[PDB]
Amino acid sequence: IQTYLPCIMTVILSQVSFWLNRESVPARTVFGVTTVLTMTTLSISARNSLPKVAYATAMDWFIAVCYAFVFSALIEFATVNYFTKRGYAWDG
Amino acid sequence: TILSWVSFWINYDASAARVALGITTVLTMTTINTHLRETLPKIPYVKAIDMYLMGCFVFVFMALLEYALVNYIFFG
Amino acid sequence: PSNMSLVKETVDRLLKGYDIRLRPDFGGPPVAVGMNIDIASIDMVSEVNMDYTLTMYFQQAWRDKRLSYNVIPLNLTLDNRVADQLWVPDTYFLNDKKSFVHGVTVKNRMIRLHPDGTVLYGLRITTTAACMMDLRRYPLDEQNCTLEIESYGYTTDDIEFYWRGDDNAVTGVTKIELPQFSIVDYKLITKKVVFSTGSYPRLSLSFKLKRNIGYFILQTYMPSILITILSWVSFWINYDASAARVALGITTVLTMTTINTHLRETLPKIPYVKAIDMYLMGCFVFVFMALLEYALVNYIFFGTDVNAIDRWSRIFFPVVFSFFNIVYWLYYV
Ligand SMILES: *[C@@H]1O[C@H](CO)[C@@H](O[C@@H]2O[C@H](CO)[C@@H](O[C@@H]3O[C@H](CO[C@H]4O[C@H](CO)[C@@H](O)[C@H](O)[C@@H]4O)[C@@H](O)[C@H](O[C@H]4O[C@H](CO)[C@@H](O)[C@H](O)[C@@H]4O)[C@@H]3O)[C@H](O)[C@H]2NC(C)=O)[C@H](O)[C@H]1NC(C)=O
Ligand SMILES: *[C@@H]1O[C@H](CO)[C@@H](O[C@@H]2O[C@H](CO)[C@@H](O[C@@H]3O[C@H](CO[C@H]4O[C@H](CO)[C@@H](O)[C@H](O)[C@@H]4O)[C@@H](O)[C@H](O[C@H]4O[C@H](CO)[C@@H](O)[C@H](O)[C@@H]4O)[C@@H]3O)[C@H](O)[C@H]2NC(C)=O)[C@H](O)[C@H]1NC(C)=O
Ligand SMILES: *[C@@H]1O[C@H](CO)[C@@H](O[C@@H]2O[C@H](CO)[C@@H](O[C@@H]3O[C@H](CO[C@H]4O[C@H](CO)[C@@H](O)[C@H](O)[C@@H]4O)[C@@H](O)[C@H](O[C@H]4O[C@H](CO)[C@@H](O)[C@H](O)[C@@H]4O)[C@@H]3O)[C@H](O)[C@H]2NC(C)=O)[C@H](O)[C@H]1NC(C)=O
Ligand SMILES: CCCCCCCC/C=C/CCCCCCCC(=O)O[C@@H](COC(=O)CCCCCCCCCCCCCCC)COP(=O)([O-])OCC[N+](C)(C)C
Ligand SMILES: CC(=O)[C@H]1CC[C@H]2[C@@H]3CC[C@H]4C[C@H](O)CC[C@]4(C)[C@H]3CC[C@]12C
Ligand SMILES: CC(=O)[C@H]1CC[C@H]2[C@@H]3CC[C@H]4C[C@H](O)CC[C@]4(C)[C@H]3CC[C@]12C
Ligand SMILES: CCCCCCCCCCCC
Ligand SMILES: CCCCCCCCCCCC
Ligand SMILES: CCCCCCCCCCCC
Ligand SMILES: CCCCCCCCCCCC
Ligand SMILES: CCCCCCCCCCCC
Ligand SMILES: CCCCCCCCCCCC
Ligand SMILES: CCCCCCCCCCCC
Ligand SMILES: CCCCCCCCCCCC
Ligand SMILES: CCCCCCCCCCCC
Ligand SMILES: CCCCCCCC
Ligand SMILES: CCCCCCCC
Ligand SMILES: CCCCCCCC
Repeated sequence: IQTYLPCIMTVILSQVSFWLNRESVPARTVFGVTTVLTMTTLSISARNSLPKVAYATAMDWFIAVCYAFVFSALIEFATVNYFTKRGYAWDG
Repeated sequence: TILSWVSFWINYDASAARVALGITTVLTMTTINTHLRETLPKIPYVKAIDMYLMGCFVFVFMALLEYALVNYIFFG
Repeated sequence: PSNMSLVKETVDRLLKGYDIRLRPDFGGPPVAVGMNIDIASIDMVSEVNMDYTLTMYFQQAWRDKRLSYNVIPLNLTLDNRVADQLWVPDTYFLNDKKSFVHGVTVKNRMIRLHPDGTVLYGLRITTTAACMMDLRRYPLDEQNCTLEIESYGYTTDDIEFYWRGDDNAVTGVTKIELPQFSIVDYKLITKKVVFSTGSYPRLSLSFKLKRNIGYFILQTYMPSILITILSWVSFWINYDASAARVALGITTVLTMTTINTHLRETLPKIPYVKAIDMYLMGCFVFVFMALLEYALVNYIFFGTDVNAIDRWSRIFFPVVFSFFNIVYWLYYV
């Protein structure tokens, strides 16, 4: 409930961006950047409990995979925005 | 949690606004939970403060997913 | 019980009329005090206090004609309290900040009288020795931390130090397992340090610790590299998206400077610029230049070619960042 739940919740947060319309560039951009920054600060905070061991722990691997998921969610939004041929969204 | 609900009075076509508000609210809920738990020892169970923070997190996350649901019903 | 009485008589003779205030061979040649260390562990190598906690079995061996016996063949291992009734060298660690002999169960001392007069006197000492570290290449730095054993009151005309067993005097250094350090080398030096009161013998036990870089990749380098790669995403967003690109830029810049400040607050307030500081500032240059690249794009447009600038940045930023990494890691590794 201190590391694993926050990491899973930020990954599920990044996976909310997929259900928002592609035209909402600011909203999905802030989604991705906020999730990435939250993942970064979570990774930094998690290491503070245990010593400065050189090797990577299982928490480190779980955090790395969650980081890859949120980073890839933002990369996916960037890819979607690359092919976004129009600015105006659906109306009426 | 109270200011999370003001997202509901915002116009549906304000993704940049409601999404940012819900994101800030949920991330602040996470920050408050972590700050409170850091002061306490590494205790391996949920406390009453923990369960109240988790309930309020569920509420704010539900508000964020409420905007998500509205956006997917209108556009998608 | 007869041998018990014999040993009691021998030790009573040894302690009878024994002047603890006078060293062996007082008014004579200096007493040769050999030393040998058994490094139990090295812990708390902290640059904030510029010190390291060293736990060790510190043994000193010295001849003493007053403590010579020949009736008993075996070596007498006496209770540690007898150390209070015997002359022992007044050695100290010049860079020690806080030291103690371990307390439980009893005073962690050993006294062993040999028939020839040799005294094996051992202590289990936990000393927080001062090590002034040069963090200019931190975390890719080698630290030369020393322990300076010296006789406080007796000059070289009254005492001599030597590593008993030469390079084999200090043992157990290889078995030490520091969390973020690797002890690549250790050396033993014998010196004669001159103060205004005279010349004193000196033993310098120096460990050349090498800092492990793996942890700093996990916590320091990789997050900043990822944030720079994230800041590169703004180049892939069209210039009209002012809110998205500006938010990406400012979030990345602020998180970079926050990371730098948070890391540097833990470390001491050293004036010079470290290697981690060098990398963080270099990547702050990249992310701030990404934000200023969007600024230039916006000014050039509002105030084809702008797509040219955006596209050229889209490929040159990762290339220049990779060459910065090449130069930095080649210089420091
Ligand atoms: C009371 O205490 C004394 C002093 O420790 C003991 O007498 C010594 O016992 C040691 C046993 O470890 C002896 O050491 C061995 O000596 C061999 C011969 O060395 C001669 O030359 C050296 C040169 O410096 C002298 O110091 C030494 O006194 C001798 O004259 C060496 O060949 C041995 O080398 C290796 O031995 C084994 C493997 O065989 C290894 O484990 C060792 O670490 C070492 O590498 C060894 O050094 C020593 O000779 C004895 N006499 C002394 C020191 O004067 C008594 O036994 C003890 N009495 C008790 C316990 O009842
Ligand atoms: C810095 O480090 C030095 C190390 O040298 C410390 O100095 C020693 O401190 C210890 C503990 O205070 C001293 O031990 C004391 O020894 C006295 C003399 O002992 C002999 O004589 C008595 C009879 O008079 C015999 O019984 C004994 O076997 C010896 O033959 C004792 O009289 C003291 O007794 C006190 O402590 C005991 C503890 O059980 C109590 O029961 C008593 O009531 C009494 O209070 C004590 O045992 C030792 O002499 C000091 N010098 C040396 C050279 O070791 C410093 O204390 C330490 N700190 C500072 C600030 O200097
Ligand atoms: C951690 O950092 C400390 C720094 O304080 C290092 O300690 C110093 O180490 C150096 C090198 O080991 C010491 O300097 C000299 O070492 C010589 C070793 O012998 C070599 O050199 C001689 C002469 O050139 C050759 O003949 C020989 O074959 C070897 O190649 C000593 O011989 C030196 O002593 C001589 O010079 C001095 C000064 O001129 C005279 O006073 C002496 O009488 C003698 O003639 C000299 O010791 C130095 O002494 C160490 N202490 C210091 C600087 O305080 C540690 O080595 C380092 N440890 C690690 C693990 O990094
Ligand atoms: C020297 C070696 C140095 C070594 C470093 C190597 C550096 C080199 C890397 C340079 C960056 C690569 C991009 C270069 C091309 C960009 C320009 C472009 O837009 O091209 C094309 C799209 O671009 C693509 O094809 C996308 C391919 C790259 C996406 C990689 C994402 C993976 C993220 C992984 C990150 C995870 C992080 C993992 C953690 C570590 C099309 O462009 P255009 O719009 O159609 O315009 C052209 C048409 N015109 C000509 C008519 C105008
Ligand atoms: C159709 C609809 O109402 C949409 C609106 C918001 C959407 C959710 C967002 C978070 C997602 C995380 C993971 O992607 C798993 C599915 C996940 C729970 C989604 C389920 C479908 C939802 C509810
Ligand atoms: C023309 C142009 O490309 C524009 C795009 C971004 C602009 C910079 C932003 C930051 C400014 C801080 C201070 O006001 C000093 C001038 C300053 C450095 C500006 C110089 C002109 C720039 C480069
Ligand atoms: C905090 C350190 C995280 C290291 C994990 C790297 C993740 C790479 C992202 C890959 C995206 C395809
Ligand atoms: C290099 C930093 C990540 C860039 C991710 C954007 C990729 C866009 C792909 C669509 C163009 C073909
Ligand atoms: C193990 C205890 C559960 C902790 C979370 C409780 C959440 C319940 C409240 C939800 C209200 C909608
Ligand atoms: C005295 C050292 C000052 C170093 C200033 C930071 C250098 C960053 C270089 C970035 C290159 C793109
Ligand atoms: C130590 C004296 C000041 C050195 C300042 C160097 C600044 C270089 C920065 C380059 C970034 C583009
Ligand atoms: C401060 C302005 C930064 C602009 C960076 C542009 C990088 C690519 C230049 C290509 C010119 C055609
Ligand atoms: C980094 C310096 C850029 C200088 C660009 C000059 C632009 C002059 C105004 C006319 C076109 C916007
Ligand atoms: C694509 C290349 C980016 C920079 C690679 C880092 C090089 C590390 C060298 C380590 C010294 C042996
Ligand atoms: C010995 C440690 C080597 C670490 C090298 C990291 C290189 C990262 C390059 C990223 C380029 C985009
Ligand atoms: C032990 C229960 C953990 C719940 C994880 C949250 C799943 C969304
Ligand atoms: C263990 C109870 C969890 C309740 C979750 C509520 C819906 C997210
Ligand atoms: C609550 C998620 C499932 C229902 C969504 C609305 C109908 C597709």
